[PDB]
Amino acid sequence: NEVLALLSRVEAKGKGILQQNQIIAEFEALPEQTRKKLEGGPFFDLLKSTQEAIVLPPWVALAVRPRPGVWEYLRVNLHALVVEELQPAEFLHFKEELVDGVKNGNFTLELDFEPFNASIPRPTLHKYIGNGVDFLNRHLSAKLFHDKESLLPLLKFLRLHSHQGKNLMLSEKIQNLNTLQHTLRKAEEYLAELKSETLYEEFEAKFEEIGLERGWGDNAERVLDMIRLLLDLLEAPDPCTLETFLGRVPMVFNVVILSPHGYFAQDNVLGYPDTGGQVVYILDQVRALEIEMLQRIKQQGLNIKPRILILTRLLPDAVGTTCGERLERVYDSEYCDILRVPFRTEKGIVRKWISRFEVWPYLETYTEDAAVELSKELNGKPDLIIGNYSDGNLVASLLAHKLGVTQCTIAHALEKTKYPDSDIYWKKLDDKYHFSCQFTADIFAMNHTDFIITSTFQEIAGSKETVGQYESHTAFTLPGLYRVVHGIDVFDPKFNIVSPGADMSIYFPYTEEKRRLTKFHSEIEELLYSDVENKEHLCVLKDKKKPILFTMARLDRVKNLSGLVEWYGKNTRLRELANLVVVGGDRRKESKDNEEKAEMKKMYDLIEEYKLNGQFRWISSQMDRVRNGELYRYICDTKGAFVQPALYEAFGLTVVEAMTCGLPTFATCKGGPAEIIVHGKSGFHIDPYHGDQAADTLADFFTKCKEDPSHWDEISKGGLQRIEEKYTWQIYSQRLLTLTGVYGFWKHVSNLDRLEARRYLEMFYALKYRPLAQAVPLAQD
Amino acid sequence: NEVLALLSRVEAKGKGILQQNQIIAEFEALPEQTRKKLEGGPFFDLLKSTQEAIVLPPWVALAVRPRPGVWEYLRVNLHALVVEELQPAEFLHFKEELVDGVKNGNFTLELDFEPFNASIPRPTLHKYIGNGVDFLNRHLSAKLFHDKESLLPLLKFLRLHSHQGKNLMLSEKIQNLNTLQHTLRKAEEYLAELKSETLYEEFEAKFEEIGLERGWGDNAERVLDMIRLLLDLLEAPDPCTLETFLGRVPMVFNVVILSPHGYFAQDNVLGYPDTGGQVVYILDQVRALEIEMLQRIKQQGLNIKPRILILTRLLPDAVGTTCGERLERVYDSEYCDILRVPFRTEKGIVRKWISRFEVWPYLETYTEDAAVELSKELNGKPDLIIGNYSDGNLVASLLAHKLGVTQCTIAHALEKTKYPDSDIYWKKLDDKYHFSCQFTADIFAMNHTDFIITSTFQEIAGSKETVGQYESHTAFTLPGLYRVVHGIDVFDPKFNIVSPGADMSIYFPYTEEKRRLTKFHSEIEELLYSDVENKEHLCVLKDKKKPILFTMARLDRVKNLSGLVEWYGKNTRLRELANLVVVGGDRRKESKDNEEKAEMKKMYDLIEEYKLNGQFRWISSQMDRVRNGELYRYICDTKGAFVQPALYEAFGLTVVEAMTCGLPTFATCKGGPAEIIVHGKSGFHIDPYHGDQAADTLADFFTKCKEDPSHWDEISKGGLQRIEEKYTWQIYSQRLLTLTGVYGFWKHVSNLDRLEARRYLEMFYALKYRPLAQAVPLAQD
Amino acid sequence: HLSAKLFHDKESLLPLLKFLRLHSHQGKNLMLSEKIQNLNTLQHTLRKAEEYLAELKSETLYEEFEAKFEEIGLERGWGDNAERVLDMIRLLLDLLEAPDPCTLETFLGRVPMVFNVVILSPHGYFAQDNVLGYPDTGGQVVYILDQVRALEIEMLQRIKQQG
Ligand SMILES: O=c1ccn([C@@H]2O[C@H](COP(=O)(O)OP(=O)(O)O)[C@@H](O)[C@H]2O)c(=O)[nH]1
Ligand SMILES: O=c1ccn([C@@H]2O[C@H](COP(=O)(O)OP(=O)(O)O)[C@@H](O)[C@H]2O)c(=O)[nH]1
Ligand SMILES: O=c1ccn([C@@H]2O[C@H](COP(=O)(O)OP(=O)(O)O)[C@@H](O)[C@H]2O)c(=O)[nH]1
Ligand SMILES: OC[C@H]1OC=C(O)[C@@H](O)[C@@H]1O
Ligand SMILES: OC[C@H]1OC=C(O)[C@@H](O)[C@@H]1O
Ligand SMILES: [K+]
Ligand SMILES: [K+]
Ligand SMILES: [K+]
Repeated sequence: NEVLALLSRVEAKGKGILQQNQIIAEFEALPEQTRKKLEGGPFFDLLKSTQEAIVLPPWVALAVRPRPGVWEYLRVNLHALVVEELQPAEFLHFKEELVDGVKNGNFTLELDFEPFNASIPRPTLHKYIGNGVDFLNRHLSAKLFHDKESLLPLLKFLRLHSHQGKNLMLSEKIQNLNTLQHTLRKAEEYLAELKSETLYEEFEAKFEEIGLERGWGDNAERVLDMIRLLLDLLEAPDPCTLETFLGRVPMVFNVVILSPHGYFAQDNVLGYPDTGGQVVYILDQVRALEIEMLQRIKQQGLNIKPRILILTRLLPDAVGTTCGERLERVYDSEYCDILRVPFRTEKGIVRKWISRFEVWPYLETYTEDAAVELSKELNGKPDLIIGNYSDGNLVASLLAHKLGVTQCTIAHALEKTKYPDSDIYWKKLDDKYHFSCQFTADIFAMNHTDFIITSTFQEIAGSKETVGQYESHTAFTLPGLYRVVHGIDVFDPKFNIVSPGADMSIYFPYTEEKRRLTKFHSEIEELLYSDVENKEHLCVLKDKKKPILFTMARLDRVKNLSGLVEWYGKNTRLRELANLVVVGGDRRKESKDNEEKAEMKKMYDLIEEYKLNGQFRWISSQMDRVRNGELYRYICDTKGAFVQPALYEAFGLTVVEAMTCGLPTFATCKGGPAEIIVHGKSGFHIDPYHGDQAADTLADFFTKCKEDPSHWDEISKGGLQRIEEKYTWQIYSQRLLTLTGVYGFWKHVSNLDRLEARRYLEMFYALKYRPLAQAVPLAQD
Repeated sequence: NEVLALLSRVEAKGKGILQQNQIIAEFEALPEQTRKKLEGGPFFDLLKSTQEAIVLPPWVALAVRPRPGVWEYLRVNLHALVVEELQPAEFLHFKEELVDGVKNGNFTLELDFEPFNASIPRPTLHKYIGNGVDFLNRHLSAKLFHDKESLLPLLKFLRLHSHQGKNLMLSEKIQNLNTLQHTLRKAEEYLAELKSETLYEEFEAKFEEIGLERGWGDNAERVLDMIRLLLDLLEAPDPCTLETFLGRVPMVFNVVILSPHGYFAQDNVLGYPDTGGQVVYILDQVRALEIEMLQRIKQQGLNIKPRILILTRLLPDAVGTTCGERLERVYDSEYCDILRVPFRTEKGIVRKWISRFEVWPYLETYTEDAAVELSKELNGKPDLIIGNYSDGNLVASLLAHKLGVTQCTIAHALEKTKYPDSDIYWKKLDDKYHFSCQFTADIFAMNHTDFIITSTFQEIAGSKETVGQYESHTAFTLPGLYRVVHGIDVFDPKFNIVSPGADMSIYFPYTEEKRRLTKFHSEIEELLYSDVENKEHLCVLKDKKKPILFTMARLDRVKNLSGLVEWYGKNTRLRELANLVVVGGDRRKESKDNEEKAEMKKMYDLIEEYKLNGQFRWISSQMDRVRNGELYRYICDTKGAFVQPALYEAFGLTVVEAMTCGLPTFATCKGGPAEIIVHGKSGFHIDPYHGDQAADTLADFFTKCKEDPSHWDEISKGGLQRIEEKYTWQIYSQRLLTLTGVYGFWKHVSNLDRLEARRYLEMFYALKYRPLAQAVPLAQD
Repeated sequence: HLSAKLFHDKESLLPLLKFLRLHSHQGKNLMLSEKIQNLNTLQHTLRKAEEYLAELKSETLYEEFEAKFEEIGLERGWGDNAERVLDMIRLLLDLLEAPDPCTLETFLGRVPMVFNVVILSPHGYFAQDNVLGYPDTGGQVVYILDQVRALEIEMLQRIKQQG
């Protein structure tokens, strides 16, 4: 039936040459179509699952996403009955024509990682997405089952394994699978007799003779399960055994964590440009991690002192902060230190703060210096290196290569999703955002790392209707630069979802009075309710008795706080039900940041346009997490809500913070918060793209709550439970240390195939990144 | 020898910080040493296998070459007993350090092709160097043996195989090994009944029913052997069967040869800058190749008209030549044409000749234009593409990539060997030679091609004492640009030695009188013996009865004609015995080539310095091979000899020409002629680095010949038999076409592993070659 | 099939090494000595041997180089003279590198192996005269008599040629 499909198509052309999201997609076409739709049926789905249509005049190219991870591309005539199948490169061809006027030059670069990944097969099942360590365990387990050449790497691994001059596991005496099999069995028999609680020092003497070094356990009971696991791996390997053994072998002692950009510190930084949850995340991470490391070290019978170093930039001139000092102890830990190294050039060190978009030229030299410094602090090399965001992941990759260390990366966000069509439009965006440098770093670190941690499933594969953050890096193009035909694969065994949490000492339910910090209420009240207008707070709240609609964030475009302010301003119904309180930007000082500056001006104007004085209180960055905990609980007291109107949010720690304090939450459905909140149960989703519907949705909530206050309680409890179930730090660290064990081993087994990819990546860095980065204009002191 | 060994190192530090070459790095050290040698002990063996030694402060680094293609690097302490093994990358550090003062940036490019080549096992045997098709034959032979997933590709090959819309071998009626097996047997039974001479047309009707298309053979007999061959590969594959069948399948019809630089023509060219044996080789090659292709096509029962196209630059302003016409029939062929295409920029075409060292920025646009043109000429696409030298290989690679055609490359020379230390010292050489472009292209094509042809073993692996031309490319560095850790491997199965020849109608023994061309004797005598001095010839021969010491060649630095002149000028013994005649340079015109100009100035000076008038005749470029043949023969008449005093010579076609006419030849021991000539038997070696001995050797030969004239005749016969045995064109074409058969099929089997290497090279071209080439300044018309 | 199984499989070559390693007759060792425990050493030894031999005149008798070979792990049975010892060592190198059916057959054919042969023909009246035509006594007896004569000649020929 061609009279119909041509209906939609002729409507497609009516739009003119440009990109169209499924946002528009059928919006303009199928629903916006005349009642003649009468479709359902075939070709409705094909269009329903269409992620984007690139429309140029004769043709429209369609990218179709049947399942997460599965993609087919199609060209169909604007006027015709014809439908042809595009190869990914060919569809990327369409995009390039839409922008440059021409497809990229014949011999212009195609990035393809697919042929480099043929080492392990790949899962086709939705269940292994973000689950890759499970798949890997099952592959290793099989590859290991009665293969002498397969088991050897394990023996060599345990044989060479050591820390700070001291030998661990097997000694040099065990040279072959037989001797090992024999020693284990002999050792098993000896211990099987002894009392469970016998300390390793008793049988230490005996073990050393037969070739066993320390780290099997603190006492005989533990050592026995350990030695039995290994006998089991040499006999009949299965995944649970494998994972347990590898996760248990003490490995991680010295950890190195990379976060170069922003002002990274424990006080008076939160909410400055570039300074946000990534800092909050890491500080929570190290503490949870140190606790777990000590625990492990002890259990395996070791006295080793751990060290965790967070490498960031030293900022000499940032005053009111500790950013200018080389070494800083992380609060509430023995072994975690922030290590700070300066950016520098041939001219000497660079003093001023630099935006995260501008740091690229300094990253390589930073890697060199960082290597020297961490090497002065550590005893022995790093056992694990974790990259964070783009610059951190970049540096993390170089260091891991340099030092021969298991690497992990964490994106914390991927700009390509936050700035829609920033890939295809990169050129016009480059003087400002330098996304050519950044998308290069990302693609690079993504493939270079050993394993990857994400905060949610959606960060990888998205949902049924919409594409994930990484998934969107599978096929893209930067016209005039290069074309990524397969840049990453959602099914990659290196992806692991491990969810973060909020420090439970800082954020707890507002209902526990014993724990409420009331010593903060005077300050909070001045902050919320005072009549003073200054750099700390703008306008004033007329009625202190209303519920408060609250948000807190860095102030930039994507965070879209000026959007919220507008939605709020237009809607009389909502302004009547609730006061709007927004924490963002720091007005105490001169903003050096582009987006922030821009956003500040919009805020001012909105205040005048919608005459917001008396309903609205605009607060400066709140840098003390302890008082913030209380602030959230205070919002609860007023029976209000948290709202997060980001155009895109990669994860959203404040969403978790609010829910954890019992504050009912309305969060953007674009990005992580879609997975975090279960609509109508643990909170509500709103669409930043329809803000008036958002404001009405909030007005609705507050109206119901007024009629039936128990409505409020439902959501509050809903959120509280959701957090308890999904996001908390206890499991995280154990999960991470286990992945490091398994991926660490897999490194040596898979070492020979990754050799080509290693060289390919080295060249990409050298001949693509470096030149791009050197083109970025230097900061001038 | 804690005493003795320390002692050599002693002298070593003497020469200071510098390059240590075997001659220097031994001849000085050990022979300028004392009787303290007593060196028939072990340390001398590793000592004399040292190819070069990097002299620095207290360390000296040694590259050691026990056997051809086997290298180990190490560092010894200048004053110390300690010697520590070095990785290839580390050895190359030293060189980088000795020049720039620092190593290359830690993260700057390191090329390693090793991991990309693992597809096949590699021969460790000297015997397989240059023999790789024999090796690939045994790999495929084995991979093929009772493996179904293995045999399918061969069936897909034969089924898909067609030319110009005409099906060949198997039709679509054969979908699987079972039916193929069944059909062949059926065909066999039928054919064995018929008379041997039965033409394919008779049984064609039947063959088409059972799925057999044309190309098995012209008669019953031949069709029978081919069918039996294939049945064999389905049953018991062996290397000989495999090779023979693959060589027999009609494949090569359209052939494209790439030779952009020089003035490429059939007359009024040879001896111009850049115009040389490459032009000669190619013209002979195509003729030989056409005769074989026609042969094959006939034998396999086909009427196809073949085409061979030689692609070169169109030069509109080169007068006296055919170089400005687009299409030129090659003398003595029906199907071979020269196809010229212009260089151009956005500004339009570029008219003026450009030195082979400067062509780089034009090649990519050249490739595009050339694809358009050769597409107009060919009916169907190229079945084979052959690259020639650096530019030709660069373009051939782009083409084969673009058109999906089997690719061969032929180096014809590798400048890195011709210009010692031009890699390490490349930077100061670059404004003139652009070796950064060239070496990049060479490494690029070298790894990109399917198979490589060389003219001699030495060209690949050299000798026991000296390093091969390609081999010298295994590990090197260009400080400040990049470093090649493994760039090529002498044991690579793609290397094939296929030796060229001299056209036998042009060059033949001086003793066959019926054939001598006497009508040229008037001209020749004027050339050598006349008293006129002009741009055609300089100075004069006083005594017409002396033997002549003859050389002919392009005039450039490496050809070292000026060296010969000096050796001759100094040596009174030789001047007395013989007249020196040198053909090189075209003085008829004003030289546009740097080295030529430089070299002319020296020649003039040498004439006056050594007062060469009356013993010396300097002749301008002799451009007609027909008379040239007679020229050689005329030298023989005088009982003279040929001398090739090159500092390095990649092959030496003139050596073959000379030997083929019965002219006793003295050729440089550096490069190819070392293999061509067997000293004392088929000719003599001379060392351009000791020139005075060169002149004495010549002197000795002439002296002995004066005493015993049969000495001359002895060497003459040596040369002739030598040529007869090794270098002739008859075997060449068959060899080439069999290689295409075998490497063509290998393409389809090995396709998946070379996919990784394909991306690596693609990225290397894009990100390394293009930027370099775009930096070479353009010619200005 | 052997040519294939043999191509670049270490595990698959070991059998060949062991074969030539144990091979001996009447207490005298043949081919490889006990000195060679692995393929790398054999590779190296065969290499060294080839090099040494290539220099000596074709007609040089084994005893000359017997001393050296003994040193490096090479026992007798390679050939009578240098020329033949050379060809045989090359064949073996070839099998270690790129095994093919012709080379395998040729090398295994040439290894001195068969010395004592035992032939079974129990029934009939088996003899050289006054037998043929008797019950059960016929072409089989004729066959075996011709057979052994021919065999003996070839065996002597082979034994001599292998040194
Ligand atoms: O003015 C501010 C702005 C942000 N934050 C904290 O910074 C983190 C922001 O993390 P999130 O993931 O929500 O946003 P991000 O900045 O990382 O994109 C949360 O802990 C906030 O409570 C804060 O304490 N004061
Ligand atoms: O003035 C000259 C110089 C060279 N030749 C021919 O050019 C070829 C030179 O090839 P060769 O391999 O000897 O040196 P190349 O120029 O390739 O380095 C030979 O056929 C020579 O006879 C010639 O005919 N006239
Ligand atoms: O009276 C006889 C009968 C048989 N023969 C020989 O016995 C052999 C018979 O062998 P054959 O293969 O013909 O048949 P077989 O007896 O072995 O079944 C031949 O060499 C005959 O010459 C013979 O010499 N005299
Ligand atoms: O850590 C979570 C946040 O961090 C940093 C970002 O840019 C946000 O989009 C994320 O949600
Ligand atoms: O290959 C033919 C000639 O071409 C180019 C050269 O430099 C010579 O050495 C060769 O012999
Ligand atoms: K150990
Ligand atoms: K076919
Ligand atoms: K033996």
